[PDB]
Amino acid sequence: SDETLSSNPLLQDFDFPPFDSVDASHVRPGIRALLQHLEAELEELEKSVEPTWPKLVEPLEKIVDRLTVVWGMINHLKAVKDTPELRAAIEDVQPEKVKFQLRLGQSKPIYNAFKAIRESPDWSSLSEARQRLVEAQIKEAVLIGIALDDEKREEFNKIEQELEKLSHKFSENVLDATKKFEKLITDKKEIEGLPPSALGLFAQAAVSKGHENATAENGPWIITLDAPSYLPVMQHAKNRALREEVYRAYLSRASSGDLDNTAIIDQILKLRLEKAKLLGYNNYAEVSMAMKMATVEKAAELLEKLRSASWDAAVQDMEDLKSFAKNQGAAESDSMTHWDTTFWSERLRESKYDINEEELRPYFSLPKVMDGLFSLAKTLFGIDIEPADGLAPVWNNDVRFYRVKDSSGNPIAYFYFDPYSRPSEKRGGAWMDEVVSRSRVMAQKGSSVRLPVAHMVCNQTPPVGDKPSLMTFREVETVFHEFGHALQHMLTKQDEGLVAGIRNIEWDAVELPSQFMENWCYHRDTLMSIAKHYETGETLPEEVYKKLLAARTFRAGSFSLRQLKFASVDLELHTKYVPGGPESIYDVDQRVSVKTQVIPPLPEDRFLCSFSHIFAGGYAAGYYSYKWAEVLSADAFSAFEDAGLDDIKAVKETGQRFRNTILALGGGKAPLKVFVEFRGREPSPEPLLRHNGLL
Ligand SMILES: [Cl-]
Ligand code: NA
Ligand SMILES: [Zn+2]
Repeated sequence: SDETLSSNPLLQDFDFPPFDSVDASHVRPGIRALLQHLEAELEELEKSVEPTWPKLVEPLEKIVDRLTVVWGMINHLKAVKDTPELRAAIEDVQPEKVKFQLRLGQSKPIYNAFKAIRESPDWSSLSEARQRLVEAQIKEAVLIGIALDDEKREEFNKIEQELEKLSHKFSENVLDATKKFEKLITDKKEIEGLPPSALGLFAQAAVSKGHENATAENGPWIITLDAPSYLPVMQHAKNRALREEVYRAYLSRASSGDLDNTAIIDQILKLRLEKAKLLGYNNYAEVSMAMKMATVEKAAELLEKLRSASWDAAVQDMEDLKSFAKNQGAAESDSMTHWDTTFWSERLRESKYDINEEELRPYFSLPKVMDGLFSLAKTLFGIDIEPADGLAPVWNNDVRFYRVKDSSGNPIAYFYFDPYSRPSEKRGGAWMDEVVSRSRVMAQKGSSVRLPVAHMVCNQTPPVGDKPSLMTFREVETVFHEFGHALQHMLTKQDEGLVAGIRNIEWDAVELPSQFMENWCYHRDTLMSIAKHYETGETLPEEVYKKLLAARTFRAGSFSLRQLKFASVDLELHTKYVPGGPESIYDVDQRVSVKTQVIPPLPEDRFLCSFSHIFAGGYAAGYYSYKWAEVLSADAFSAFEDAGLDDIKAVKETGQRFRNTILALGGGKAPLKVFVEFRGREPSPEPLLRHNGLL
């Protein structure tokens, strides 16, 4: 009670979202008031509409922007600060929000004005960015069913409504399943082989479930399914029965009982196919491809090319594991299973390259990783990044906030970073999200542009007691990856808000700058700038750097095949699979797996039930987007190799070109063209193969 509706934080004008003052109780009133105001604005827009920027595109952006920013902030809070009250609130307003998105998207007065712009006799004189914007709006309106008669339209809107609901449900079941599993270890024997770091984590966990005397050394241990817990078990637990139990629990998350995602998946695929037919396509993959660089055929070709290049290496990887385990006298070497792979891969990796993950950890502290990352961004792209904590409200005390400046000391962008695993309330994985776009229209009166703001979110090993977060090499690459996305959002030079940043970039190109950044983790100057012992300040020894380098291509065939399995199963489920029939999604999984993994999945494998990328994310008939863009990213990196990675002048010159093409142009130019503008030619898959030793 107590406060006026008009004082609701979601309804105020703000520079940075009020992330510290918004909670579940604000959502129904704020969102319902907002939608009433936006309906009225849309009516005014339709009434005055003309095929010009001031009468069409500017008032449209003002409507889309407000919805995107406010809904975006609520969805962000659901992903990092989930509560039952926030879920119920979002579920109660989500249909009204979707209804409004459909109303807006299906506006005939807006659509007809965009067609009149496209049909103008001097179209060729309109700027490329504005051409891209108009073409995108026309194509998007058709994809949201504007061409359908009123009865088919009704059916389309009902499908859209149900898909939004199922996707939210899918992600809640995954969070809930990951949260639910807790394994209390009391007998020190069962945990044999877990390193100190993991021990320190499962004991810190132990405390907050009761058992308050618990220590790393001795006191009891709770094992969970979030990655920083699950992975060390699979890499290190000498107890094979514990590996098998943790594996089977991980593999069956959200696949039975109240959290089952199976029927949700079945319903999602059914509806996706109905939608495709309403729009005149054969299957949903064709719908997905309408907005992508690829076609189903071209995507399939690339996957099959990479698969062919990876297969013999993957077979040899399996034989190498068997040989190694057998030479250790391990009884399971005669019948290696999925719960042995990670474990023996890590033993092999240790023996073959003489590197121990646990001993590397002191050299990879988050504060030093961030310092080195920012120093690299300065070198490549000319920007200065500094902490600005206090400037923007945040949702948790671990959240960092930074200001990005150009060479003259002028702010050009900001970002938040929420770095640590928090499985009680925070979605798994790692991602980047937009907060606000760079926009001329949304600028304050008297200033030329609203500066862009991004989110970076990771789920890395938390700090243990008082020390900083100590990371694995994989966690470092993940930070670089998400930073790559943030840079494309933040460094954009488009002021046309609807094509700025990452907007309107064909989805199979959005993984270009993120994967590109990961290459620099192996660049000597970059790695050495980061790798300072957290207590001691001593730089990582040269010979250790050399072993890290040698280990880069370890099991590249198997890692490649794993990604190709994910991409192929996605494509297959959205092309040939017909839901409702005798064949289950798990049968599809088995069939596709015959050519994309060296041994079959267990019959009890339910990895699909956690595959949020394609059931609660932007990658439906799109998971291949990672590999498609990795070809581009690898080849982009080879431009630096060509120029000379040992020549700081050449590195800065090439970096500036990258900054002024891939990072600057947003979706205001076709991605193949932006790439050619940077590279000097069309892309080749040779760099990607060479980098991973798969030529
Ligand atoms: Cl309509
Ligand atoms: Na396409
Ligand atoms: Zn990414």
